[PDB]
Amino acid sequence: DIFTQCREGNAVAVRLWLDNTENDLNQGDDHGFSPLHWACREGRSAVVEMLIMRGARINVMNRGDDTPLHLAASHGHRDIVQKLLQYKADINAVNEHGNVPLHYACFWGQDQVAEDLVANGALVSICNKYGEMPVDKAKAPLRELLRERAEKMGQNLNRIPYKDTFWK
Amino acid sequence: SENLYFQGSASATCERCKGGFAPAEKIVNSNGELYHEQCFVCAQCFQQFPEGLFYEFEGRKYCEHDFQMLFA
Ligand SMILES: [Zn+2]
Ligand SMILES: [Zn+2]
Repeated sequence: DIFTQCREGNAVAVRLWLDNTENDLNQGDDHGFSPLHWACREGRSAVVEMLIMRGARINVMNRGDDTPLHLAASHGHRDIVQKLLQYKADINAVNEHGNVPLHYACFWGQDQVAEDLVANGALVSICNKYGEMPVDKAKAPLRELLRERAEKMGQNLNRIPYKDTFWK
Repeated sequence: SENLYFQGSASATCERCKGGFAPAEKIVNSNGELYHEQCFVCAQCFQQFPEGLFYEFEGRKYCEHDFQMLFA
């Protein structure tokens, strides 16, 4: 199906599927992963660009409320992260755990993605639902570097406890 | 899995993050793989596995809740 073709990066098959406008390019699979989520997760750059340029919604969420930008960051796909940001992805989008894309880039040591996220304004001090800030998921060298870079970019380093509309 | 207090080889590395251990450090041994306490956690929520139970998907480990939400 379309989801497998996006995971595998079968660009011709994806293009032919998108040509049929009766197909819904935003529709998620059984766990809410859209074509764009899979292409971003698996680093399929050509398919990501095609989906975005043909109109795919950038901030779609899967069953765990991850966006394509969470998945690209978690799996270290630097070019895809930059493409998503260029096309207005919410850089501080939160999933069901209150995690932002920077949490995953930090946790997985995706250093260049984490640095690019902070260069584009990603907040370093926003706790998830369990009180953990993104940069505190990083190993020390990266953790220290990202706080310094954020300070130099005019962020405030005060810890921000989690809040959302339904929290209290 | 079991908690250990490290006094092993200088070559020893965490299965998740590939960093080394300090003498006396509380670590986890799961099936012969060694982890920092902060690394033997679910890849999605970063929290400890309830009762030590995890589920693998493509080389990462998940708690039951996140595994069922995303991959089951
Ligand atoms: Zn580790
Ligand atoms: Zn979890």
